[PDB]
Amino acid sequence: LDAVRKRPGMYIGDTDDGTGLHHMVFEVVDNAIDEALAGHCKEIIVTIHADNSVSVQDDGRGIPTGIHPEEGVSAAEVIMTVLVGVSVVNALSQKLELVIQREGKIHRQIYEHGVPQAPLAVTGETEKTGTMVRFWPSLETFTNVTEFEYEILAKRLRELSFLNSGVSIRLRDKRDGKEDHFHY
Ligand SMILES: Oc1ccc(Oc2ccccc2)cc1
Ligand SMILES: Nc1nc2ccccc2[nH]1
Repeated sequence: LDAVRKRPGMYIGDTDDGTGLHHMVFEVVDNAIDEALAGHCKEIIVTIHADNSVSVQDDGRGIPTGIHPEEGVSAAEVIMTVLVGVSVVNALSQKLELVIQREGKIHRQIYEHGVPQAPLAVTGETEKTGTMVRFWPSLETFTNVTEFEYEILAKRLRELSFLNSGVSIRLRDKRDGKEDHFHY
């Protein structure tokens, strides 16, 4: 991921005017919509947390967790660490936490600046399926505009709900309680 770290704006967009900051969310949402479309209930939830991290979750099948035969690490870690996709978001997040519910197990992993802190690990049992990512944009990269703007996210999620009919998209702001539900 060092090519991304060297020139973040070439991958995510302008890192000073808020463009790249909000594109971080959109790249994660792209992956969440993919996952939601492959499951039964087809809902994603985008949450702006009070510490200006964002989480994105889906109720799909779960990102695959088995060891990648050539890379020698979990498939999830391959997606997160091989190069626009969520690997760029990971590289530019001072922290990124993920949870995958799949085949009866809960799997968790934490990254800092794209670096895995331990291998993907089973932490418990579950009867649910789906994926969640919460990320803290790196304040070493994103300057000036560092806080998420609710309406910038809402405008894009609204567009996506028309294009991805039948996918339910909820947006929640824990800073001021504002919420929306886009479903076409
Ligand atoms: O709801 C989501 C959020 C992020 C997603 O992308 C991922 C990529 C690799 C591992 C985990 C997640 C997939 C689904
Ligand atoms: N603070 C900080 N910034 C980093 C960038 C790349 C890898 C590790 C890092 N720790």
